[PDB]
Amino acid sequence: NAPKRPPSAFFLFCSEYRPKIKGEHPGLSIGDVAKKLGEMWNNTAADDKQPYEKKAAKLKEKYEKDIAAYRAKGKPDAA
Repeated sequence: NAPKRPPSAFFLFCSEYRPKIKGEHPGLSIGDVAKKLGEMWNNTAADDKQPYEKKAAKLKEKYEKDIAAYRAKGKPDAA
């Protein structure tokens, strides 16, 4: 029922690095270490974006369609 926004390229990255920066930053929050990632991703390894992208992309892509397909109907239910 009603799909819920999968990863965003940066989401993969976020997960992978949180505990590394946090690793040395056991004083930050998932609001600051998050801000760090928030930026590092832009200015990450541009060739590392590629894998992250193909994954988040595939998942969100499905979503937008199945969502569009779960909205198109429900109420008019006459095509």
